[PDB]
Amino acid sequence: GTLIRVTPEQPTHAVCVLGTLTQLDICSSAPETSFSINASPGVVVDITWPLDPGVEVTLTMKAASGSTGDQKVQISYYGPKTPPVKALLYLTAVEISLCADITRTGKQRTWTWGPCGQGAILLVNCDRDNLESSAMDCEDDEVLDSEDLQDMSLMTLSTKTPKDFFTNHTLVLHVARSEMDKVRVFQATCSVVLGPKWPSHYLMVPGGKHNMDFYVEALAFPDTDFPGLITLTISLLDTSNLELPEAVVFQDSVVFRVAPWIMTPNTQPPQEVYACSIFENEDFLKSVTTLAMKAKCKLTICPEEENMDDQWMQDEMEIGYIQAPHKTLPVVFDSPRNRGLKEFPIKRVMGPDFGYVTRGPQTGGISGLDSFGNLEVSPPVTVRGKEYPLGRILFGDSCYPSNDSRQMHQALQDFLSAQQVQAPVKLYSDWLSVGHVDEFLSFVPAPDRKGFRLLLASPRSCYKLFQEQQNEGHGEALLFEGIKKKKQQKIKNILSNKTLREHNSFVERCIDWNRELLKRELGLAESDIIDIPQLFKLKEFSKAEAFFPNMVNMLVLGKHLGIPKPFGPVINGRCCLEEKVCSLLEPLGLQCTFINDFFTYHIRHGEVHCGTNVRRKPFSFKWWNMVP
Amino acid sequence: GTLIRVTPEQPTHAVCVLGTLTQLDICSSAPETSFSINASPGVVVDITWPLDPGVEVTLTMKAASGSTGDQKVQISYYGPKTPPVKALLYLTAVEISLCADITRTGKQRTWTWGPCGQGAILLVNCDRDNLESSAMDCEDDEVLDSEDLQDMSLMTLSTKTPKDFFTNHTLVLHVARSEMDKVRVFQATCSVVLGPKWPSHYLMVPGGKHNMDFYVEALAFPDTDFPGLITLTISLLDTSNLELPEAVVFQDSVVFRVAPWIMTPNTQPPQEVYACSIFENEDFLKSVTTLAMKAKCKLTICPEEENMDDQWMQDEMEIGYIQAPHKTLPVVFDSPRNRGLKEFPIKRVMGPDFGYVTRGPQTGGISGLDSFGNLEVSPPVTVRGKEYPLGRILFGDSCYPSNDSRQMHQALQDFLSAQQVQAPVKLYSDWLSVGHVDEFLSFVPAPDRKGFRLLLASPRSCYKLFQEQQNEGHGEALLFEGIKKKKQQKIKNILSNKTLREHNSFVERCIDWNRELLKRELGLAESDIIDIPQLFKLKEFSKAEAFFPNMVNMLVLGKHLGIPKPFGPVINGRCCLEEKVCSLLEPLGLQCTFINDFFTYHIRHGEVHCGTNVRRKPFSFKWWNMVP
Ligand SMILES: *CC(=N)NCCC[C@H](NC(=O)c1ccccc1C(=O)O)C(N)=O
Ligand SMILES: *CC(=N)NCCC[C@H](NC(=O)c1ccccc1C(=O)O)C(N)=O
Ligand SMILES: [Ca+2]
Ligand SMILES: [Ca+2]
Ligand SMILES: [Ca+2]
Ligand SMILES: [Ca+2]
Ligand SMILES: [Ca+2]
Ligand SMILES: [Ca+2]
Ligand SMILES: [Ca+2]
Ligand SMILES: [Ca+2]
Ligand SMILES: [Ca+2]
Ligand SMILES: [Ca+2]
Repeated sequence: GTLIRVTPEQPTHAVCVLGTLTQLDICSSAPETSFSINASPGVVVDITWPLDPGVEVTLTMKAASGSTGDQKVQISYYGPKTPPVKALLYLTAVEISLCADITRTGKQRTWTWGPCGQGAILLVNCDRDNLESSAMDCEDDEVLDSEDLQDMSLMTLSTKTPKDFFTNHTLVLHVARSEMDKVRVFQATCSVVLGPKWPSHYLMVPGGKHNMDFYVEALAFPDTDFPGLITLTISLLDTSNLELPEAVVFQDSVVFRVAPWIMTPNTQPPQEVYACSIFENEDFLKSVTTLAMKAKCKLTICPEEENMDDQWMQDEMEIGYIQAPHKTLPVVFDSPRNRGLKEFPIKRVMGPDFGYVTRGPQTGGISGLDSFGNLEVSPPVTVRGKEYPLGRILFGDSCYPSNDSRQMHQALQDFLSAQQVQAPVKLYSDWLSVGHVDEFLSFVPAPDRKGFRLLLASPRSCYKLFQEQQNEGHGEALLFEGIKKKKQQKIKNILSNKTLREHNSFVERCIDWNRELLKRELGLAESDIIDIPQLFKLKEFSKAEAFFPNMVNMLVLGKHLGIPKPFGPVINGRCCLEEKVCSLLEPLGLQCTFINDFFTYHIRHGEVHCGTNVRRKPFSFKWWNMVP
Repeated sequence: GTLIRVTPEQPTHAVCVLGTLTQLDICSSAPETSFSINASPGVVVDITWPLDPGVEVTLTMKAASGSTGDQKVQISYYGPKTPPVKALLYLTAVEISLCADITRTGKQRTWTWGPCGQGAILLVNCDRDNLESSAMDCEDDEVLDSEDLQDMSLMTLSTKTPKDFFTNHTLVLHVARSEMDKVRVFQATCSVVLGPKWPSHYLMVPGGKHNMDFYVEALAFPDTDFPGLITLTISLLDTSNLELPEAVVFQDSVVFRVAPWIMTPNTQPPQEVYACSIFENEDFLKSVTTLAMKAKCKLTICPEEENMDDQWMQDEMEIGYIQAPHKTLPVVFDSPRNRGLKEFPIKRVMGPDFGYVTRGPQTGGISGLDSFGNLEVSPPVTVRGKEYPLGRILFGDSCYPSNDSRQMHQALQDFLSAQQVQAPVKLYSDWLSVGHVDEFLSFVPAPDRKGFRLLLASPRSCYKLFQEQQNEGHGEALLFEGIKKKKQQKIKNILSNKTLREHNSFVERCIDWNRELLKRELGLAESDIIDIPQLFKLKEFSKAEAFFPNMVNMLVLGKHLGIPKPFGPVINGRCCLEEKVCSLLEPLGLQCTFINDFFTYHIRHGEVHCGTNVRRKPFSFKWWNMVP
């Protein structure tokens, strides 16, 4: 909006940017009734008229000016006995449009969510396209590679003005000091114009028709102190007066939203599997390699030289992605646990079209619940009307905070919440010794229902299984048959052990709490849930450990499952625990491969899921079309 | 929600909290068809029934139990040729309700805005009821005075259980580690139970009927890293097993929202006026004292001994308020400018039922735009449908950030935005030497329209005024008549000064920018706006100063106005600038008192508004009934 004050004493000169509201104040400086307006064909004047303040006179140009003051407006002040007196207004029309991908196709003043919403997307340039280097591309203020531009968002300044227009006018591009530390802008028309150091920059633009392309990168993900919006503004400045300060004639903006980090649940097709080569574990890696081949996945193994004897590939990282209309890339969330695998995410997971992010204190102040076996996501779900088309992040906690209770670090929690798009749900995992949600739950694909099943570890199911076997006459059947370096236990002695039953009743109560929590927060019914037979035992600090290899802690590669080999009671030639799991999962079209991880992973308090990790296909559903 | 697993082998014992959903799993542990349910009169069982997993059996008690397991449920498993087998369930019903003022009358699981919304209000205990002390009441972990409890929110735990119920159960009250630094909870049943040090506390509660009152205080206002919500939770713990860990049976919560700091516009009735006694300024203080008496306001004067020669009472502080259903108190926002008045807000503005808050760096890194003459609020307005019933905060900025541009510190900006309820609007004030929005705008009450008028300083109006006087033959009339220690200037020489006209055209352009900005963001029309004749001059760095005493910079005490005496051209016995202002404002029923502030305030680049401050009545509209 602009109000031009015309005067019969002196002629007025003004600039009009196309698509803006221009109005005239005719009365204030009028002499002493009545007035009439006559304008050149290029000016459309909407409103033989009385001199009354309330009469709105609005002007709109249709095209940009060829020369300065080429459009005219003439206001004639007259009266009953007064010859007309003329006030002149010389107009110069110009086009000044700051353009971006606001429709989100790859080509209001606010950013709005949803399929009918508007607002451009910005990716955090957190990968490393630069060949042979250490830092992320966004850590410096240069565009080192042409491929790097593919990660950036295009913004174009289009101008149509007279040839001499920028003799007396100047354009300045700017971003608030609040947001300058989170964005960098390069001029292509690459050299930096806006960034952490510079909040504003004078643009060198020639008169006539011109197009100036910019490439923009984000430097920070959404977080506690960053909602995730970045506004870039162009200002047209009148610099006609050599002694007076510059005056702003017109401002226009584009609002960018920084793309969130997004996780992928087990129901998303796998693309790449990760694992470690360690102590005598060659046969474990054979089984995983075969499983990866069956699921047609790329396979990456971290060797002992880089491992520092850290076998827990699940725990150091989580592989997610970031997504814009023009570019989608995987992004590794590096856990602050910083064990032997500390460098793996940095050295050769991060790279060309593979982003990096980390959170929390790096030198200490961490717990086991910061290991990313404690970080998972559900498949897409709808909870009492509200859609979660990218699912819901799940992470483990205590039921309330005490001196002995553990939590995932608040910096990690806050980051996950600030991504917004997978609204995190706190589960109860602190009753476990290790304390990870993957120790009692998993998700698998399914051909019916909601496209999945929630698997939960279940003492109830195992007691039921073992009692059925004893009822059928297999009381002597031995748990841990096949393991020569351990004392076997008969089904009858397992069932008669009152303390083991007490322990498992408490664990059942802990899992049941999570069951109902998941049913409420994911909108699940019992028909979505399958119980996996699993016994537990309480050890140090009354914390739960797996009695036999924790079968729910499995590697899910599409319909191919890598399940820990339980070494259960062999009845009719086969482990009754394997047969039970097969009977539950084979009807869903899942293929169960039981992997021997006993002396390699199990005895060190983890299983197949703990020893591996997976990169999965990003969702086809675009995050910005959600309404969180 | 809770799912109790019944069994014919062993009887089940369980607790049921009234108002919770309890269901039975009858099939999982059923022997081998059909089943029937019979329960005691206290148990209402909703659902001669087949053993099919999908059959929902839900139980609800009507009243709390007198003794442990006093309610019974009997599930009879039978078949075509099978005598019935019984599974027993012993139920204990208890009431556990955590109550607060969720309806906001002073007496879902989320906090919702609006008159049909729910959620309790928490005040930040930032005043000082403790007689003879320095710190705010919330800085320690004790309730020192009985009056202090009036600022706190009441929360009551009501329980109805068997007499021996807490032999095997325990209640724990807790708040997340995330929020514990922002709240403190005292047990009245005063001693602290939750706070910055303690996130949880075991409650000592006797069996039977009991009521436990708590008093809660907030320790922080809403801010960048604090949305303003605090959740307090009660957990019922099963401690029946001396070797097993405690197990959670039931959790319930109350969500508090911390009350925002709220400003009061000039259209709110004044209650107390502030000023300084300094160099020869006794006559200035007489005029203000008389004005305060006319508006029936309390008067507070900071003496020279405390001033340290700092006369700018407007700049060091802003007097707002905080509001809850049970308590409303004024709260002083202390500016970080920390000039001679540094201590005034701390020493005897803060006190009994007078809160304190401050923001920004205290030892340096500040600008003139952090002075609270640059912090104002509009009256209530509705902008294209959206109501702002508490108005909109206004503060001055530049049009874009450059090396020479100034801004209010981001910490102050962020705080104001985080209060949410008066959605701040950035204006353009940096063109002024001092740089304050009060230098070019004010608001006054009005009996018609929206209940107010926006006053804007206007060179246009003054040139028009002076030209009319010259046309009527008063060209010799002297600006600064009555001032013996300054050179007078004739109306004809003022009008013929081309450089003065150039300067004022630029200033007019700066004010016009704000005019349209205010029209858009406050929904104003021209009929809401009155121009006040005012000339300006550019000095150091081409920054604007008032040519004669800045009349818009006035003290607004209801219908009584304290306007700077312009000492304009005397025509027909009276200053033509005074007569013009009177002609504009007297029709609104405003009383104009022109105060001589020339050699006291004006020559030091400020006026009557700058030298004073006002505490005003809080809005009757309750902030929580807004939908921001
Ligand atoms: C399911 C899952 N993510 N598990 C990870 C938990 C296992 C590791 N284990 C160890 O650190 C450990 C335990 C005993 C002996 C050796 C080792 C080891 O050095 O790997 C954990 N607790 O984090
Ligand atoms: C309208 C308003 N809030 N004005 C405050 C601006 C005036 C003060 N003035 C001074 O600091 C000053 C200027 C010249 C000579 C002495 C003094 C003084 O020490 O008070 C400001 N610029 O903050
Ligand atoms: Ca770069
Ligand atoms: Ca890149
Ligand atoms: Ca790490
Ligand atoms: Ca790339
Ligand atoms: Ca994980
Ligand atoms: Ca206290
Ligand atoms: Ca108090
Ligand atoms: Ca201060
Ligand atoms: Ca009080
Ligand atoms: Ca103020």
